[PDB]
Amino acid sequence: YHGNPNFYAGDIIVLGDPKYDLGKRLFIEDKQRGDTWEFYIESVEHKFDYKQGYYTTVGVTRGLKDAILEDGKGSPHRFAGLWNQSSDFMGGLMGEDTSKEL
Amino acid sequence: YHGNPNFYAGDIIVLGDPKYDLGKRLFIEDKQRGDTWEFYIESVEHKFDYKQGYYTTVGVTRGLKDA
Amino acid sequence: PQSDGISNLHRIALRFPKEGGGYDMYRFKVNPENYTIDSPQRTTAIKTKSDIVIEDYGKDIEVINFTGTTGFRPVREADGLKTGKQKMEELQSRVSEYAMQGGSGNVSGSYLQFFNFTDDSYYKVHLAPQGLKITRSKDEPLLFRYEITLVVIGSLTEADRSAVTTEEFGNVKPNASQRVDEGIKELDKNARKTRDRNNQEISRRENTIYNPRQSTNGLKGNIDNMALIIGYGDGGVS
Amino acid sequence: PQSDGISNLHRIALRFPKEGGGYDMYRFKVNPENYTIDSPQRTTAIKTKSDIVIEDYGKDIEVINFTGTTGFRPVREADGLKTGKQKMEELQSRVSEYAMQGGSGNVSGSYLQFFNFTDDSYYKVHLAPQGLKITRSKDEPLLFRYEITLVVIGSLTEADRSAVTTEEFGNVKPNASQRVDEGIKELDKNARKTRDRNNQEISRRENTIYNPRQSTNGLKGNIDNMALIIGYGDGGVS
Amino acid sequence: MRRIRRPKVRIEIVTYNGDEFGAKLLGFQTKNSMEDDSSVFQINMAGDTYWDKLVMANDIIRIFITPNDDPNDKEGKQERLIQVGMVSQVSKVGSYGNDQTQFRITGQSFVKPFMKFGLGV
Amino acid sequence: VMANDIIRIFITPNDDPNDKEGKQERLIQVGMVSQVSKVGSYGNDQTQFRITGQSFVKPFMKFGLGV
Amino acid sequence: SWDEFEKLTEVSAFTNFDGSLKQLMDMVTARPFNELFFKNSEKTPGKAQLVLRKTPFNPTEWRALDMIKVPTEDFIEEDVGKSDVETYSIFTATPAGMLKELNGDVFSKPQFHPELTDRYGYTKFEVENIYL
Amino acid sequence: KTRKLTNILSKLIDKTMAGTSKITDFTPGSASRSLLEAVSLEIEQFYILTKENIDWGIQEGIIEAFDFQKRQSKRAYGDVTIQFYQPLDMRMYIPAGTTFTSTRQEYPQQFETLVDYYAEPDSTEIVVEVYCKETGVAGNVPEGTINTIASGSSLIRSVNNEYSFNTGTKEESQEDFKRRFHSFVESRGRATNKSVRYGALQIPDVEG
Amino acid sequence: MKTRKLTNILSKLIDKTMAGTSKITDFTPGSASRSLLEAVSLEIEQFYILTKENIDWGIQEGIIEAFDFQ
Amino acid sequence: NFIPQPQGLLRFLNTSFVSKFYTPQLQLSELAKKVLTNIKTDDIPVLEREFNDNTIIHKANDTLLKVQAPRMYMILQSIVLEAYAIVNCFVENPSSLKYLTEEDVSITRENLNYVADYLGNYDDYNSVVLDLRDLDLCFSAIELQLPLIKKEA
Amino acid sequence: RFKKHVVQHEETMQAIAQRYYGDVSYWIDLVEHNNLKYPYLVETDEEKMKDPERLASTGDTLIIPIESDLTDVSAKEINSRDKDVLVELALGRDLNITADEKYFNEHGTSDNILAFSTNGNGDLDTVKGIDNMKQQLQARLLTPRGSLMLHPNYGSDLHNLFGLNIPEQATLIEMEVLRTLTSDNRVKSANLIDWKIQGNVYSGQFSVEIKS
Amino acid sequence: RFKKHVVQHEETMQAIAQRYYGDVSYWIDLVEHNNLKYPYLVETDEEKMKDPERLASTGDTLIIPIESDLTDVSAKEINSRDKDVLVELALGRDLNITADEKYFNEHGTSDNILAFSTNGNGDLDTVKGIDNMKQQLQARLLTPRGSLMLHPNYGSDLHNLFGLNIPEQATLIEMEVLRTLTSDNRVKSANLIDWKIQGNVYSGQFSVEIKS
Repeated sequence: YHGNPNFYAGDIIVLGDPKYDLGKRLFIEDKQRGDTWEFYIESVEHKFDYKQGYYTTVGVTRGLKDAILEDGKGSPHRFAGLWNQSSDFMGGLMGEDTSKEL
Repeated sequence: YHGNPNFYAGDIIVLGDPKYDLGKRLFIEDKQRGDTWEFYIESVEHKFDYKQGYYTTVGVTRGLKDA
Repeated sequence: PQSDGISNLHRIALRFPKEGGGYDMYRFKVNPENYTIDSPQRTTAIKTKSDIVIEDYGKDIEVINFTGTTGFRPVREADGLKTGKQKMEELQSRVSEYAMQGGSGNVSGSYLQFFNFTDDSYYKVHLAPQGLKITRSKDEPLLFRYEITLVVIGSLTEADRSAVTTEEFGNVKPNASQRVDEGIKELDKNARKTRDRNNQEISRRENTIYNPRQSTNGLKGNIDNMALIIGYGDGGVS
Repeated sequence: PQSDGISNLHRIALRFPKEGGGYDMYRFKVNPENYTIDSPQRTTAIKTKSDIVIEDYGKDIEVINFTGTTGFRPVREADGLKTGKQKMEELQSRVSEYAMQGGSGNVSGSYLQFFNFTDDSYYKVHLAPQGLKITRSKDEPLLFRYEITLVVIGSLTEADRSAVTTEEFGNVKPNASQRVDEGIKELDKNARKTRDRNNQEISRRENTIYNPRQSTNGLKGNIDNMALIIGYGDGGVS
Repeated sequence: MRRIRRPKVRIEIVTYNGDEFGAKLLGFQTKNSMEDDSSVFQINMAGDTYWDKLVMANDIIRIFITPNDDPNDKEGKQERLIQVGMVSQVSKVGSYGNDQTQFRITGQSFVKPFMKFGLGV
Repeated sequence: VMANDIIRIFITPNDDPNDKEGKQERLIQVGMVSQVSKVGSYGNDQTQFRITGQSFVKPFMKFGLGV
Repeated sequence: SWDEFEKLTEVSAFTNFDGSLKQLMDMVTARPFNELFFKNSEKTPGKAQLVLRKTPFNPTEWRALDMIKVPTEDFIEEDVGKSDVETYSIFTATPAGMLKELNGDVFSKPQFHPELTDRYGYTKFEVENIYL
Repeated sequence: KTRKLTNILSKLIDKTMAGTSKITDFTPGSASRSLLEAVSLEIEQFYILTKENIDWGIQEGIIEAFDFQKRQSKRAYGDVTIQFYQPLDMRMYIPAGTTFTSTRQEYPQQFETLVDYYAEPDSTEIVVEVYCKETGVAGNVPEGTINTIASGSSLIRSVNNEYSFNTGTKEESQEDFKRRFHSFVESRGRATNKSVRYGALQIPDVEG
Repeated sequence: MKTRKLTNILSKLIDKTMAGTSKITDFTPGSASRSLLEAVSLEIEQFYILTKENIDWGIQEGIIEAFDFQ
Repeated sequence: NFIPQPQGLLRFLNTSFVSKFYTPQLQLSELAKKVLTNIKTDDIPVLEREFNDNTIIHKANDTLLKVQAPRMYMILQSIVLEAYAIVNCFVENPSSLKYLTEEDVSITRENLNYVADYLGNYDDYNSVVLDLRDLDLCFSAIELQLPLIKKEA
Repeated sequence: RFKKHVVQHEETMQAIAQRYYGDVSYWIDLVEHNNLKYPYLVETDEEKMKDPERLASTGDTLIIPIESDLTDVSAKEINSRDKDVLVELALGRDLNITADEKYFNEHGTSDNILAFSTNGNGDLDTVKGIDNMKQQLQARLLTPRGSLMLHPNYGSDLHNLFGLNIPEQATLIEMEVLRTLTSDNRVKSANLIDWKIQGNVYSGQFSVEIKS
Repeated sequence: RFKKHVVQHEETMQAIAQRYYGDVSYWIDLVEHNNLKYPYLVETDEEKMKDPERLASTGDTLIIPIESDLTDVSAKEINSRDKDVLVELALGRDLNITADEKYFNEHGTSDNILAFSTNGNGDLDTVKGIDNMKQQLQARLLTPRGSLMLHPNYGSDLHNLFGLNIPEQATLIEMEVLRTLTSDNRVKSANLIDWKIQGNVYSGQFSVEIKS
């Protein structure tokens, strides 16, 4: 949950098909500029009616670019340098240490 | 706060200009019947778009006449 | 020039962009029967309770539309002998090629160039949503008819807006920022931590186009370059 | 005027703003084929159970629309010899100059003057949302047709809104408030604090065109300077 | 006489050039209200350029509006700033059935830093 | 129209001389007004006045038994 | 703000558990006695300003606010009127919740009007001030 | 310290209204209003003149009493002699702005005349002053460098400056002047360790 | 440059004005010409006073700047 | 309100061949003189860590110019003091920037070129010259920009 | 503002109030504006002889302030005593600079023409009333637009409009004159009444609807 | 940028400020921009002899900065340093390569054409002002679009347009020339003045709105 910023989320209206299901991983390739995208499905809303076509919403969250298709590798940039690098939380970072400068 | 009744409040869509700002006192003169009004600004919402004009909402509260 | 009696009539000709570079000079052998040009304006009117307000935002996108028919009898061409049907088929093929290739939002190359020699004027145009409508009714069985609608992007006299060469005086790519970044990258983690500490301390004590000559915007670049060649603290500042 | 009884009628003319000061005009050589003037009203009628309610909110925009053409043959001009095509091209250039750089850049003139010598009427106009429209039909090998729609800003006789002078009897600038503000700027912190305290004290126990001649509007303004300079308290009151 | 108005909007940005950003303006909204404890504005942008790769979050955008004509010497010629704030969201928008797309950016008037800065335990 | 006034509404269902059962002048609702405000969109060239109230719930609702 | 009427304070930083500075800002403001909002700096164009001033409902402070004119010529639409949504008869400004009448000094001293209470009886409006 | 246009005009109008009851109109274009505006503008000009004079006094006047003079940038100037082929027969016109150029390849300098001059019919040799088109030492030039005149008159034989131009003083900020004045002031101290140390440095051999 | 009271300046200006004509010698308080001359003389006196004050301030500023004794 | 200095820089700062193009004059600026007196008299705060292994750390002290050419070493100290002096005012306490003038930086660059050319003869100690050349163009920007800054401020 | 009125024969103050203000009850305050005793209107002339200042009769001029200024105490006090001076104060007072009315007409669009004059004794001449308005309008018409040193956009382009005396130029001159006259907010509007061009001299006249 | 101005007969500085800015009060900034003493304008030219740098007379050039840079102290200092030579900063200075125009015109589009030159002695020749802009435009026109090793799309495709002398080829050449000239931001726009096709070589001329 540290990488909530810089991720991509929203809703997508793809063509109505039954292949999409909740909890499935979504891969998108952009032909506009030869880009690749990755997404995680969290919600889907289907709409069927003879009046106008047949649509299917695909809600997505935690998206990222520069995806890779081989063996579901996904985007290598997902596991950024800050993914594992961290340290234990303690005081002395702001205000605490000003009075201890003996 | 005892004079909440008999005061005037609501929203006004004035012509889009930047002179209006939050917390500023608003003076209005009515040419329909030669009346005068006073208001206190509490909210403003601007809307600019080339499709249709350029408007600017002016929310008001605690209004009174004969200014 | 029109058929004013002094000079012979000059027919309208198009200039499409070729896929492999360059342009193809398509020329009509018969001028359009009907020619219409629209110049809509973005003016808007709103009625206030006591007065009328007139507001304008500028010139809107123009529209060019015309209709005509191709010739029946054969006519020689600069590199062959093409009849009217061949000319119409070539026009349809060129329009289809230009429309299909624009699947990437917009073609990076030049737009359609329109040359109106009947009256002196030039424009850069694009295919309108109406598109190339072709029909052939019972009347005039052997004559084709074409309807084309276009939208004007701008005058062909002026170049592209983004391709204009700015002044770019001095140096837009200063070396000071580059070498400062290189030095900061070369510094140790503890050095960067101490630099952050010094920056925070300086922030606490706040209270309580680039050119080396005749410019002050690049003052910080020179100072930021320093404090590393000279050890002004265990790390740079600002 | 017209052709009956009175001398030969004068053609319709348009006046445009010249960038480098002055003005430039444009007179039509051929009178318009069609001329329509719309003068609607902004009034709505709604009927109650047993009565009719009528409400009005002033005059509506007077829309002017007319259509005309340009003669093919030449005619004498103030400078040079311009035919119909050149006249139409100049009209297009002037309209583009007024429109293209209206919302962008800057145009010296704030409005266009529309003269109807034939109808003996004058108005100030601006380009309508429909805008200019130029077309050449099948039955016009050499002629050019122009269609323009306009919206009337107001009567040309009346002066500009920005060039209006009010009565302005007596002094317009309250110099007393100006010198009060100037004097207060030199006061110390304690003086301003005492002034605020005194104002609060007076405020909490209340309820229980500058011209001294023939008016009383500028009463408290003079008192503020006198109180400050003489001193009613450390800082003053009101 | 009826007043004539020629609006001319200018945008300045501080971390791409601000003038280029302001050229592609189409419209914007600015919701400021004392009743609620937050002020928020929205800006609509054209799809000419890919703003998703350029406009990093938390940038500051300034908006200036020209009320009326410049040479007319009206009192409106003041280039008064209408609103300034910190962007906090950028997203693609488009209904390809209508054959149109837009980019939307929204933010708040310096309420983001205090709101996000939580004094933890 | 000062606030808190009482307004009674009567509706005639059908024709009077026809001697229908609807000829009863039955009251539809009665209540106490609590708000009056100008309304109008001058772009459409139309204005209206709106008045609203509640059916005798205002006195009990406003009367708060304080401490 | 009301320096004269407000005594010395000891407002804590952690008054709100893991709360934002805005939440702690609200306690310092002590609304509605003081108004807080973000607006453009007219005196210094090109930058914003944070405003924290006493409420303008006072007579002299009401006069202090700059006046702005607008005629009916600029009005597109209007929706304004009276409303009895807010109606109170008794008003008071109690001290902080720590002090209590049973185990301390006087707790409150409200105010009312004899004619007002007839239409709306014993309608109270309580506000807690941290400064007192 | 200094007033403004409105601050003077409003007080003038107030005094005019107070003194007499015969005037009540102050619309634009009024003769009285025009006179008051002109008087206020001229008084503002005098105020700005006083402010500039006081600024100059602060910058230079207080220290200039000690015989120290500040260097002021000025155009290079000097006397230039012109020789004619034959004695003149009619009075010749030499309007101001007559450009002068140097034919020497190493000297792109140029000069011009500020004021008009005239040569009488009886005269045969005239001396006219010229001023460089650029400030600073760029206008300096050795003797006999111009050798030409841009007017192209057939009567003029040759032109040359008799003396080199050396009045094109550089621009020096007051920081150096203040520093040198302070150093001069400090050197006059007596019976001090630093002053005694400084006094020993006059001898060339006394270094350490 | 010396201080001069309003009355002396007004008298000098009136004496200068009277030269060449005799259709002006009426200077009651109700006369508007007297009011205009009074206003002009008042402005001149205020200009002299402010000039003297600014000269003193400039002398002080020069003393500050020369020896840097802020 | 001064950032503590490194121990190495504090120690460094507190105390025939000739080039044909540029020569020195051993002249000290007024601003540089004031900073030297302050460090000499006042006990400025200092750091305890030496993580930053750049500038004089193991380059100005490691080189044999200290013992071989002490006169050249004096030039390097003067440049460091002038370099430190200009960095001091802009970062904090800009009141001292008044004393600086154009000629102060002009002489410093001439000194830098003279010592830089001499160091070019030695093949081992080109690392010091690497930083000096970058610093050489830094002073020139200040030389061509300092007069505008004072008037602007 | 205030509308002039003349007392009609066998007329009462109540009818006068009712005709203009609609409601007769306003007459109680209207009498204070005129500063009249209880005999407000009297036909007998010798009756007014006792105190003409504080009485009115047939043929005298009354003052009818607008409804907004009717209730103002300051308006009552000013109109009680000024009487005929209200028009002069309403239209203002200014110095008279028409020293040579015969001369300034001969030099149109020429500088150094107007000058001060002297009337009475020892005091500069002054103008008031409709004469002041006409003088100001004439000065504005003669004054070119962009010549004044302050508050620019004052005057007209009459000097630049000289041309070939053709009808379009005449209409342009008419419109310029109308805009110049209508610039002042005191004047309601203007319109041409007659046009006459013969030879090389332009002639015409205009009518202006001055308030009150 | 700025606007050139010439002093009229006994012209007033305040009038100039009012004309070029509308508000008269901005004259205080203009004189500081021009770096002039209190005698801003003097009719007599002999008075300028005392302090020619700090005194302006009739016919003397003046600099009118834009409204935005009115109060910028840096702009004031730079304009004072570069009085009457402020155009050089915008257009700039560059090395001169048009050694001889009589020779390289005939060769046209080809290699081994231009070369540096020296003017005077010692100092390398540098072209400044309008000549620099003309040289840059000529070099841009002559160079091919895709010839240089960096920042492509610089030049023109004129060399590919040689061929038939039909009118459409001439219009294409005109459009290409206008496109090439408009590629530089320093040129506002361009338009044709006259065209001529006689023999077998195209001829024409163009005009460009050079800033300042």
